[PDB]
Amino acid sequence: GAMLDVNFFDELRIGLATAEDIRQWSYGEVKKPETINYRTLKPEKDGLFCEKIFGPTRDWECYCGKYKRVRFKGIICERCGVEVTRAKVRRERMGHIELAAPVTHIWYFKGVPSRLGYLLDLAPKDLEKIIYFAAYVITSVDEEMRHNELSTLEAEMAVERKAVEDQRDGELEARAQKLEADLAELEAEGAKADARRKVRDGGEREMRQIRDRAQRELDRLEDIWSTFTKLAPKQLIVDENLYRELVDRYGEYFTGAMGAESIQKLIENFDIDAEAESLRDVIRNGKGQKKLRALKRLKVVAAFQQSGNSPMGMVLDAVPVIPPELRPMVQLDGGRFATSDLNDLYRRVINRNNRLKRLIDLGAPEIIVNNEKRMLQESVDALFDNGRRGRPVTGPGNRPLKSLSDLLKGKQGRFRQNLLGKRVDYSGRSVIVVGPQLKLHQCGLPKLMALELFKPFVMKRLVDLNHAQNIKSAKRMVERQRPQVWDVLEEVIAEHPVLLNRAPTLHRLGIQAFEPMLVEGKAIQLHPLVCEAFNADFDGDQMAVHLPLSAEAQAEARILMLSSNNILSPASGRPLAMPRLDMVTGLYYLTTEVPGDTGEYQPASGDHPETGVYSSPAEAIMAADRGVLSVRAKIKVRLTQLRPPVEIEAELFGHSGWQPGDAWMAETTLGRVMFNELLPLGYPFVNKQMHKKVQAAIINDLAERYPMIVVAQTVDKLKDAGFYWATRSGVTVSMADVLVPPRKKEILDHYEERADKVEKQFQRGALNHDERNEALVEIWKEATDEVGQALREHYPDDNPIITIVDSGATGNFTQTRTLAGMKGLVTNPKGEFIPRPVKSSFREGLTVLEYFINTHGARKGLADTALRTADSGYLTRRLVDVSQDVIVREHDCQTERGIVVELAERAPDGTLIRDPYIETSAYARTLGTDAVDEAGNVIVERGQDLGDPEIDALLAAGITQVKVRSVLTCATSTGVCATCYGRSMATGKLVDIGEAVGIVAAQSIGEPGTQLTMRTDITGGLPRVQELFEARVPRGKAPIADVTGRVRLEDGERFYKITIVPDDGGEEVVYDKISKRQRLRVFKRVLSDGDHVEVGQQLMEGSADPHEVLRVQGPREVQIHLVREVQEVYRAQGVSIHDKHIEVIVRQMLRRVTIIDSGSTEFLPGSLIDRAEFEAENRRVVAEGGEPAAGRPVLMGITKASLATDSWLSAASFQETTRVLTDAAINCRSDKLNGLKENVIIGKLIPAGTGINRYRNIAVQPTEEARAAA
Amino acid sequence: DSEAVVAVDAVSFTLLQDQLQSVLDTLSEREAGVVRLRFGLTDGQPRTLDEIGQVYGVTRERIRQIESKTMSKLRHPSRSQVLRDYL
DNA sequence: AGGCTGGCAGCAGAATAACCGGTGGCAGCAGCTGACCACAACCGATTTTCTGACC
DNA sequence: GGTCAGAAAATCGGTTGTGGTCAGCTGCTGCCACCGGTTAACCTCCAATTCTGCTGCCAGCCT
Ligand SMILES: [Mg+2]
Ligand SMILES: [Zn+2]
Ligand SMILES: [Zn+2]
Repeated sequence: GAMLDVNFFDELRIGLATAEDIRQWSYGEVKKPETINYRTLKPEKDGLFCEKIFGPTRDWECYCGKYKRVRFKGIICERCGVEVTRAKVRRERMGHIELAAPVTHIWYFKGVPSRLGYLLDLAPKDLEKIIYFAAYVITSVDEEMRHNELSTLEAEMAVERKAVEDQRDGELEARAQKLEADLAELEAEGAKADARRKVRDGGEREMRQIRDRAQRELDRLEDIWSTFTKLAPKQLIVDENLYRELVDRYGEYFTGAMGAESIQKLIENFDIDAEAESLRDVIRNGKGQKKLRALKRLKVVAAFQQSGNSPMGMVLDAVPVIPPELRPMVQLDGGRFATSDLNDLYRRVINRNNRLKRLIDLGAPEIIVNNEKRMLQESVDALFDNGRRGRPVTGPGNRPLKSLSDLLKGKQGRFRQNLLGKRVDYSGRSVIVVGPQLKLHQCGLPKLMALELFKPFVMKRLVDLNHAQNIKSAKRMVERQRPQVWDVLEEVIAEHPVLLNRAPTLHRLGIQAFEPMLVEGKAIQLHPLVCEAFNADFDGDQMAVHLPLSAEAQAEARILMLSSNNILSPASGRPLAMPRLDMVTGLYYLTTEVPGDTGEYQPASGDHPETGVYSSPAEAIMAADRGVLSVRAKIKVRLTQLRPPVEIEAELFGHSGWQPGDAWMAETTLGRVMFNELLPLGYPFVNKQMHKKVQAAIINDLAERYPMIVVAQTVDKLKDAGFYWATRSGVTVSMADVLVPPRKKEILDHYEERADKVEKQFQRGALNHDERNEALVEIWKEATDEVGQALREHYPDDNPIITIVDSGATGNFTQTRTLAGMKGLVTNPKGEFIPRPVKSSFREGLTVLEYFINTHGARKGLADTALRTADSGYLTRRLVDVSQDVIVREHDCQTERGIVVELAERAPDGTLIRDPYIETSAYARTLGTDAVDEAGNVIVERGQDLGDPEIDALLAAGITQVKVRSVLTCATSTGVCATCYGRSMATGKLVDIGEAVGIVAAQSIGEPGTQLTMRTDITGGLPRVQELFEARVPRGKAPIADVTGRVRLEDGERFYKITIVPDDGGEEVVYDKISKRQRLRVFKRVLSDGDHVEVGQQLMEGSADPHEVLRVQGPREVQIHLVREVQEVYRAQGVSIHDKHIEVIVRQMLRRVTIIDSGSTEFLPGSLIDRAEFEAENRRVVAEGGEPAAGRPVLMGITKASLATDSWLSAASFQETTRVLTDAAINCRSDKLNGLKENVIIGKLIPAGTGINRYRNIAVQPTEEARAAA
Repeated sequence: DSEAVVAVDAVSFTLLQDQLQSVLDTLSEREAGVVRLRFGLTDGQPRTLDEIGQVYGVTRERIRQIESKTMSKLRHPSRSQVLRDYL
């Protein structure tokens, strides 16, 4: 493969580098540990920085100085040696170090599982002892010479042991003669009876230890003969003395060694084909631990066997050296130097290697030479990965040095710090303020930032307008800010969008493209309707401004990413540029109606007519400008330019009232007329009260019936009138607008009596320490609810606080209850409720103890909100990494499969009640089969979008189930199709054929973090979502049934036990150790003994594990279960996600199958392969001879399914960088760059959006008649 | 990185070479060739006085007189303003 | 009589102090140059074109 | 009341002439910077949690 790195790529293949590749990459051998001369600062000869090896430092200027031009190019200076070329070849040329003894790679020995240990079948503790010089190893042994010398050497051994026994009986006879001499010299000495015999007992004890020593040496000789007779390769020999004795007695018949040289010899004497045949024989025949061990060995043995790799690359003879511009020595301001910590590791390797060469060529004993080799091995290991085996090598101040592998791992590595997220030019920050006179496609840009961003454009333009003569004087004029530059800057800033981005960017609407305009100031004036999408307050938050340069980038920022093209949210489809809180208070005040206000229509007669009617809204506005008519009083105008509602239109004009002209009478207020003049001309008259849900429904209906430019202009008009009537609304907070209820003392006394009675009963002793806590908690919860109800019925309907709450602007009622009323109960650092409670409201003022109690829950909430955003960011990262390869590739898979949808289940009395979760389950997805009603015709044909009129028609015709088309059944090969995806929620049309629906789904799921509170052992917040997507076994693991039948309940000690009696007379299934706290499941009735259960009924309360429901009820019912359990976490906090954003993630878990029977085709049991690869192999293999490999479905989480991908470049940048690279190297894996993250790293066009071949190869030319007419 | 390409000196150098090529091309051919070979604007190799005299077939005093006259002609402001702003 | 199956237990890893000799570099500088500007003059036609007399 | 040799202008260019002038080594000479070898009373062993997978280990039916 080429290495010039021009942009013609197809692959990126990683392998295992051999020594003949390393000394073919290198440009020369670095052989001195010198970097730079201390006085003249020039790179030393044959050092780590040598110009002869790594190229010259000065552009086309050699070292000694003999050749100094571009005329001399590629010539070698015959005195000094440097070639003359550029100085950027010092980042592209490597050197190598010639080791005097081989050294093993640390990656293939230490990281579990140890690949050297699996290849050679050596334990890791018996491999570290070899390669770190602690135990010998028999590399080879003779057989037939051993066979006949067994007889000859056992004859010699018997002779030697017989001579040992001869000296032993010499000892026996000598001690006998010594004891007889003691008998002669102690048989006639008058002494004690035992003192004359204790000397003989001491002599016999000396004989006893002589024969003990004889037993010791005979056991030593026996052990030596035993370990010769049981000698084999790959056998460790500890006790250097014993190995030495074997060497000097039996120097023939075997060879032994110690270290990486011995490991290299064992790898050379190794037959991969015979080893693989033995391993496959074991996995075909045996069972258990031996079969599991043989599978785990067969992984790496088959990896080394299938390719053209060799195992000999795991030991090294030549380390390579990274080029000297990637480990620079940079002189600071004032002679301080800075090196990059790799020069110390390379210097230690070079020093120890030179010392080893000196010791070997000198001639030194084995202790010194082996210590030197062990030191060299430890140096190379610390170079490749520091802190892997033993203590990390420290620098000054006791910090660990940064080795080669630490440039790659973690958040500080290359893959995450420089390849995926970079600093950019043409960018800047400021602090945002509110810009409520701007249009929706505009942003204010301060002039001092805009000048610095648009400096090259303004330099070109003020050279072309002859304000300057050239670029240098133009740049001087711009940097001195002479006053022509503003008149140029306005004309170069006209119609040129910029992107505004606010960190963190949780979802895709966090980057939007406005059209700038200049603003005298230093703050970026933002529109007040995009703060919900940006999630921006104005407490000092900051926003970043980028700038698109090329024509494609400006077209993208003008069409795809413009601010007034993204009204609807891509998650649920609700509008995000809807007016919020302040325009909502304004429009609610404008459209509410007050009974009995000024100028109200009254039909009182007998003397005078009605005097409430008006002839036009112009006359009504004149009367309201006088002091006669209030805006919110009921009148009878005569409208002529506002379209009537459908009933009045069909009554008066019937069909075709051409509403520019016709006249009709409306009994509304004047505020509703002024509101309906903002809506478009064809929109019918609303005549309601603008609660925020009513405004959301109006804007959603507008976005589904009218163009997006009309929706944007309507939203701006609503903003203007909302602010103007919010000012005149009289919304202020004072201390007299916060009224306290007048019965709070009576309610608190009535519950204080019951609390005192419960505490008195606890002092009596009729209930323990926890029952009184539960009773007090229940009493004060009832008291809190009663105080809140009294407050709600006491407050008038036109209070400022209750108007703010009731209009949907901000807040809820519990904040009003704690502001006036009762704070209630409070939590603990543990989480339980302190049963005091807090009986004072913040208007009355908390006391000292109540304030100190409240601070616990407040600070715990602050710390939890600090943690939860990092947790949600991690979840979004893993979801993006799993679902990055789901893009839309076709228009029709053309399948006939599809899921069923619940669609408004039946009522018991008999009618059709609408299911509540129908806007996130049935809307916006294409029908799969036709809808046929109770032996009738078609209501909705196959292929329709199934929107609101279709759903209304189906529910009117009275059907309940439809077969809708979903991405879990999309039958295309790579990526989902487009009719299976349904409509895009952000546009309202069908989804396009380049959309990145996986990234949209991942950001839509992971963005409503930080509003998933846990509670106040089943998890119920954010960690419930993480343990569903990771497909873990839950905490409250409630078992499920395995077969239909009758439950035989058994009650053991302190807990339960359930055994299900099958109806079909099958085997009884037993669940034993189900603990006390798991209460029994209740359906319809509690699960009693003798009850009847189905095949997949959950038996207890808790959470069934998703592996078990897959094993029992097939792959469909684990897709029902995962979607249902995720959506009940989001619905509890009032968050809407469509179900097609969860089915994209769920379809990416069940892609793979597990192999149970190999059959005849290369699939080891227990491995996980893709199902599209599995079925394509089975059709090829059972043709011409049927041997089908059998497979079962499997369910894997979102961390296993993104590390077991097909690309080693997308997998290494995710997680476990050292482990992913170290076995992609063994398999010689090739990446095809088909991904969406591999293309970001290497810097080419992503294959999604405007980077696919359908759209990138558009040929644009003028037409025939307009070419001629110009 | 205090020794990198400053991204405006490169484009300024390109415009300087363009302007110098223009002003050298608005002269006589022999004088322009003499100036180019004298200051090494052809291929980066400056040529000697006798080398220019050898390849143009005149004497070295004639060559240096032509060079002095051409240097005066370029130093004249009428040709020299548009390069005077560059330095 | 031990063995190989089973949990059980325990652990790695990832994410959030002098001498002496010698030898080559080196910088400083008179001292051959030797090519080179360099003014500076001095002529070698060269062409025009009056200037001067010729009959 | 007109034609032909001489005189007098820059002009393009060769000579030339020497008058320094600057460098290009060139010894060369002192020196200075750097590398290598040598020293003979004695005294001989170191300074946080969570999850997943792997391996070591001990009772214990089975032969
Ligand atoms: Mg803020
Ligand atoms: Zn050189
Ligand atoms: Zn499909």
